[PDB]
Amino acid sequence: QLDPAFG
Amino acid sequence: QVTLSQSGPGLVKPSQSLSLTCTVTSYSITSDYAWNWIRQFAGQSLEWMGYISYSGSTSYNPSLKSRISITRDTSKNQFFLQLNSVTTDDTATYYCARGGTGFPYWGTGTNVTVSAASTTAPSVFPLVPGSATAAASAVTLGCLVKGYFPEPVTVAWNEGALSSGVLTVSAVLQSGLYTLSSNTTVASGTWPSASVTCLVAHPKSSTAADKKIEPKD
Amino acid sequence: DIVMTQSPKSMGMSVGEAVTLNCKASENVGTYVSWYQQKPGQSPVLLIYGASNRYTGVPDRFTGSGSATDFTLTISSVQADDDADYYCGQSYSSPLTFGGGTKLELKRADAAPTSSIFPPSSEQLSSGGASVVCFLNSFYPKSIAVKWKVDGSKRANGTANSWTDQDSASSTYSMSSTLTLTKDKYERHNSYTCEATHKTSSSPVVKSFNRNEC
Repeated sequence: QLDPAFG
Repeated sequence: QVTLSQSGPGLVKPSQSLSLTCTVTSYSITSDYAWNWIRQFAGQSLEWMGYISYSGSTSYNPSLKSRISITRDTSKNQFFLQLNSVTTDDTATYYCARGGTGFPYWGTGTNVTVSAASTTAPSVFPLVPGSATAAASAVTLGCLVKGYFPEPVTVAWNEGALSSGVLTVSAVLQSGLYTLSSNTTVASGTWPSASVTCLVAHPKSSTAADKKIEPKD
Repeated sequence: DIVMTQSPKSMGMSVGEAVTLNCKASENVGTYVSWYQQKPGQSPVLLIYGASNRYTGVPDRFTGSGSATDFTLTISSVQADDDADYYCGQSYSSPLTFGGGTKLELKRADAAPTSSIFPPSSEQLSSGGASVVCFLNSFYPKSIAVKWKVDGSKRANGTANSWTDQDSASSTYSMSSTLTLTKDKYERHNSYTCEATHKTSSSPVVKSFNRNEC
């Protein structure tokens, strides 16, 4: 669960 | 849990390029997450510099797309940041963080001063009362630190033992060198007897001085 | 990239009162706004993420709301404890950006300071230098003027003044006025006075010593 900005 | 340590020269000359190392503890940079480099300028404004993903992918801030390079060392569990042709304006505090749900993990930061100046250690002098001033139950001692040049300096009392009533004072420039002073308040019983000392540390000059405050006579 | 603007550049409240910060995005960032707290000489700490998710071990007095372009951070009740800078960031688009930040300053009841004067250390005088330092401790508000006297005459040259970072317990301030002379200079004058004005004091607060007096 990573924020969009992280690839 | 997750922890990160930045390390690097705390002084570099313009035109030269800087390299910082971020060592990560209790987590694999290959497991998951984005491993970032962020910087807070003098004005405290922050700038995301870029990151490297757990799988080799890198992303950079387009405003430094041609001066920056972030690589990693999987076997040692660290990621680096190399910034070429640094100019005075890159003087800032560089941090490394784990990206995910925002940046929940930050290193403690490492200060970087881009300057062609001459590094100089700090002279230290005692701040001891004028005798007459006998406030009885409460007395205050100081430690004046001046003439130093990068920036940090770590002031402590009794190696951290005595850490209550400690009132330090922000750094300032004079001609071209830094000055500061720390002030501690202690009980009159305690201070002619027991001895208080101010431990002064100046990283880049690699000087860890120790001053002993002794009575007026 | 995307600009995140933080309206009130600065601010000050009292303990118990609410505070509302604002964060705006030039464009849509869905709900990927996070809020950080940064105390004196410390690194950034994640307070809220996902626009309204109180992060791990963060007190309930902290809540967040907002969505796609307009965000806020609310502190139910302020505590002297909350003294710090608060930034906001968006992690929605390619190049992550942060607001300019908002400082929060606690407000308390007036507090007159205690002054300490310090003669130069004989050790310094060795190098042909003499620093007379005046210390005003624990007072509020921050406003405070220090005048230096040398034999009764004003001395506006060679003086550097500096403040601390407001206490995290009692919110008072503390500053020092450093007068720097040369050994010869310092030696041609006998009386050195530290005079200061503050709102808590109707008259001038005065400290002083005599060089002849060991």
